[PDB]
Amino acid sequence: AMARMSPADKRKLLDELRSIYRTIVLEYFNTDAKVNERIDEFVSKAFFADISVSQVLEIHVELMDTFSKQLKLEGRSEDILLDYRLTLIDVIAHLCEMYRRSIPREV
Amino acid sequence: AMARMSPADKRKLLDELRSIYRTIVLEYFNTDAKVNERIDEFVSKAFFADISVSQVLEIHVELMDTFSKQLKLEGRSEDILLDYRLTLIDVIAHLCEMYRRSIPREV
Repeated sequence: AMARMSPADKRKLLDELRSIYRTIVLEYFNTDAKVNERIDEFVSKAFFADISVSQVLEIHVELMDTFSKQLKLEGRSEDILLDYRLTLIDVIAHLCEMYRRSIPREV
Repeated sequence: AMARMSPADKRKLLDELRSIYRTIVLEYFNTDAKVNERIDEFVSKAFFADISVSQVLEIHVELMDTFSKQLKLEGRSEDILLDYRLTLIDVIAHLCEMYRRSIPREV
């Protein structure tokens, strides 16, 4: 019997996005890390899992929230976390770039 | 003779985006203003003029820059201008939402 999928999988999918996304922000200012491949998966899952842009915004909020607790520990400054706005926007802008490229003129 | 178009038109097109976008931010926190129709034109021009997301980011930077000079005059606080990050992201997220909806499964 069992047989139970539910949207939870989509949520689990989001969990990975936070981990994957988290790596982006971590490797976004990297030097040789393969962010593009990393960003690709994010771009693919968001695209693959029919994900709304708002969902990513939340993952950011959640991340910025989680990191908020982090920076305080790092004794550092939120200035760094605060500059991630560029990254978060870049991430959604990246997948979005893929949507435009996936349009075979519908006229 | 004359005959001279050049990409300048695309630039002029961007000029309107700043004015249009500017109205969004202005009417974004409105009460009954027809932002949706306004956002639509923005979403259409960006889509119509094959515009990259980065271009809008610049329009924001430019706007945030211009407004920076403004808030100082308003004696108010950049906190308001600072919260526009949500709006700027919403704008690009809006047009992008239109790209996803314009995909007739290419498989």
